[PDB]
Amino acid sequence: DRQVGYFADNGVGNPLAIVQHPAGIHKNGITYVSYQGPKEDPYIASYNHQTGQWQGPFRAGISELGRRDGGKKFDNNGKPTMLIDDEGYIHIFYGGHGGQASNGKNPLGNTHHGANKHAVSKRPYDISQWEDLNNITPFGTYNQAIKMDNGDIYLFFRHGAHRSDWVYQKSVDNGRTFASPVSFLKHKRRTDIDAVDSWYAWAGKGQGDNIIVSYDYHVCWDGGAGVNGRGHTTERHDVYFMSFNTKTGEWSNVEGEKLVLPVTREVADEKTMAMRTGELWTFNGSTHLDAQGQPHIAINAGIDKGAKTGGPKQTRHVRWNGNEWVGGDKVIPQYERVSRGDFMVTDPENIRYLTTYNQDNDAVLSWWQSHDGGEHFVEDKTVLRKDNASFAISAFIKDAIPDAQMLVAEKVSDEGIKMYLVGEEGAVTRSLVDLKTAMP
Ligand SMILES: C[C@@H]1O[C@@H](O)[C@H](O)[C@H](OS(=O)(=O)O)[C@H]1O[C@@H]1O[C@H](C(=O)O)[C@@H](O[C@@H]2O[C@@H](C)[C@H](O[C@@H]3OC(C(=O)O)=C[C@H](O)[C@H]3O)[C@@H](OS(=O)(=O)O)[C@H]2O)[C@H](O)[C@H]1O
Ligand SMILES: [Cl-]
Ligand SMILES: [K+]
Ligand SMILES: [Zn+2]
Repeated sequence: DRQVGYFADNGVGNPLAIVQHPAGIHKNGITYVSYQGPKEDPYIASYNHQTGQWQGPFRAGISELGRRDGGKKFDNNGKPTMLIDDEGYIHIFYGGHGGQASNGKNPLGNTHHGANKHAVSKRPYDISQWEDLNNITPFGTYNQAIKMDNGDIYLFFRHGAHRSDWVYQKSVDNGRTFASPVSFLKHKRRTDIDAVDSWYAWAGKGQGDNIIVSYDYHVCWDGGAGVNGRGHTTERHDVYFMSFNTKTGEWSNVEGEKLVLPVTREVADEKTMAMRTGELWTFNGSTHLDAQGQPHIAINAGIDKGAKTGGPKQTRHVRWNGNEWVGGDKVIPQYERVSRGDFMVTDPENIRYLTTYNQDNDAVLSWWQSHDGGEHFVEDKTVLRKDNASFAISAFIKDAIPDAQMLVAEKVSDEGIKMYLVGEEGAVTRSLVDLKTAMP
């Protein structure tokens, strides 16, 4: 037997992403981790930090996205999101890419395929057996699950495919019943161009009873519209910020001005814009408050090179300094390829990304540190590096301890993808004999 760096070897497509978060959660010395496995089904494992023993991975549910007739080989937009409720049941949200006509008429957007799903562990703190609840709307993409101190659960998602509002559904009974969706970002026809307002949001905990939300805007072009009829692309621009007080129900911008829901593009441009990116195309990151309560934002952006996705995009850091939004500088200086990363912030000046990037054909995951509020980052220790690969990463694990902070997927082909749990220094190893016994 020997220790290997990966805890599973069956990921497919993009098995992780920052937008489906938490992908893993730490509680009482156990780190729970989830990712997308064969047929895009959600898999979950756990690591017991005191005993050194892994459990799983176990399949938590059955995704429609892995059983489509044709189309893209892997969809990936329904990789799993995790939450542990106040009774210890583990919830997995997964499988949605906006539903389809068989689920009903989507009242808050359009559809594509794959009904959004909700599984729960049969017993508290036991990841081995699962049951379907599917008590949320099937018209969902991009699950983001937040539990407040009183146990209330907010599930944020897009209520359909591109041309849909973003919403949350709230549960006060540990995820067993959800209230109807509440729209907080509006999709609608533009009155100036042949496009629909569309959005991508990242919601996470703020301080107290606040939830904070960063988002970029998608210019959702009609077919044949746009410059020289380029049609529908992934064109996205800019980044915005607002806050949600879960005690009062009210939303506000960084200055505390209250917003009427759902927020339209026109109000967002007036009230919640954080950083314009000009002609640069964006891919959203995440947001976190510093120790003075001021929001920091990771936003990826890059030059449009004419591709359907524009071109490669690099992570940039933005922050509220108490009076104005500042920043926009790249985390990795002079880098022009693809980078992604999540960050931690303490004092407003002190920001650390764990970021992935490529050097030649190799994948790198390393820490980058700023002490000047995000204008300059310097690379510190490398946590994982793999030749002839690229990394998909999770957001930082909820309540992470130093040994287990982020999940990584070593993309080589689009199946058989090795899955890693990494900490300050490197991977949380698993016995190979144990892994082979457990797989799948
Ligand atoms: C649901 C949409 O239905 C139709 O309108 C159409 O098929 C559309 O495709 S599109 O014209 O290319 O936009 C469908 O949209 C896809 O699903 C997503 C959605 O918003 O519904 C989108 O995916 C996000 O953005 C992608 C760029 C990303 O894809 C990864 O990253 C890149 C890249 O940066 O070049 C390329 C690969 O597609 C993939 O590695 C998605 O990530 S995921 O983990 O694969 O899910 C996701 O973040 C997007 O609009 C379409 O892919
Ligand atoms: Cl990119
Ligand atoms: K990502
Ligand atoms: Zn679109």
